[PDB]
Amino acid sequence: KSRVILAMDKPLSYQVLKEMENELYGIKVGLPLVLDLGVDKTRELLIGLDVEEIIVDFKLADIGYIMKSIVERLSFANSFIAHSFIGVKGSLDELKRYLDANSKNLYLVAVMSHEGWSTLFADYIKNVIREISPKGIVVGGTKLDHITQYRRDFEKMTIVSPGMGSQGGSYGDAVCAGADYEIIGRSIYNAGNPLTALRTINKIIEDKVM
Amino acid sequence: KSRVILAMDKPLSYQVLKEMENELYGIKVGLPLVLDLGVDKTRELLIGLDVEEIIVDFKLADIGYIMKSIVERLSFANSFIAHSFIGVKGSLDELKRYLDANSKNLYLVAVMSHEGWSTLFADYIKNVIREISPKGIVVGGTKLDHITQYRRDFEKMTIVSPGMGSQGGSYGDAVCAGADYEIIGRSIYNAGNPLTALRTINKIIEDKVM
Repeated sequence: KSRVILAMDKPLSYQVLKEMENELYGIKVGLPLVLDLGVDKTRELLIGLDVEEIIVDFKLADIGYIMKSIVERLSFANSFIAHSFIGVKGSLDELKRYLDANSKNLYLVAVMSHEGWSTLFADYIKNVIREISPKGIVVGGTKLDHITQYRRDFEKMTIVSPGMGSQGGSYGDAVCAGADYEIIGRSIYNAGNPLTALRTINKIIEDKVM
Repeated sequence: KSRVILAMDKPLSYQVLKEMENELYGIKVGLPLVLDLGVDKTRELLIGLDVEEIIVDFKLADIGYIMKSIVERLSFANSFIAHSFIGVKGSLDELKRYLDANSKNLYLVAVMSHEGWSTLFADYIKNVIREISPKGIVVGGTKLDHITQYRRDFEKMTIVSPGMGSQGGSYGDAVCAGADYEIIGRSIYNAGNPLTALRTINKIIEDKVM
């Protein structure tokens, strides 16, 4: 089975997604897509797809009232990504209660892949993650050391890792470091043949994993 | 002149906004609105309005490529709010270059109003703000001490302060502490008569300011 989550930050056709459906673990929908296609067209695009997870990633980072106002308009999603750094009281606690009541999963951003991401607040972020107890956490694919350490610190958590391909991540390295799934965007959706690239990347990963 | 920025996180009619136009400094457009009305309807709503600033607040917090992909679909806006905590290299630096080239202002989130917002990284966030040199910064209206201190640390910056009304901020207290404008949402858009409430709040503020 595939370990890839498609970061659909540019539109792909419905027919393409239907082939990918059984060769992806999930699809991660971002603001760039929702602003390109619009909300209605975005929902239509995702309807028939049989993937384990439809994740909405608007990198949620506001007070609870606002984060809840956002996600209630995105009920087609199974899961949602929010930032850990915003903290618990009056922000993530309120969102967690909401998602729990509405049968949605929460993934929290722990480490990002760009150089500008500060390492300085790992302890704070880990504490936030411990209090909230999300389904999963996002640990950057350029940040292999942190993936292994987060895997150590959170053995039962789903770990998802973006930054594979364009941002530097060599396919399968994040999974080998301890991630469950790799989030891949441009490497697929900007390829000549997105399905072919997904199949090639899947092959690379299942070789590395083994 | 008004010191109020309307946080339009729920739809208000075009006619209402036209009266407010000369009694607001700006209007802050969020994800809740864009997801409620949709993108096209949101743009239409904002077209004729004569306010100093149309600010889009999606609390931007991603890598540069993604933040740029978001804001280029929101060109109706004069200004954009992003989080400081995401850092500079490969995130805010790339967004700043983009906004500069496209004649847009950047406001960075420095302190939020909820209890869960950590105070621990004030130095890091201030450093990020110093490197980027945004038009403005967002300093929570419940966090009066921080407003005065940020005003001290950044004398020339525009300081905008949400959290007035529902979240606790007593109208005008943020301006008196050193903020330029107060961001107000529910107090206005959930009032029986939103125009009447804006006028009353404006009166309260111009009394306090004096």
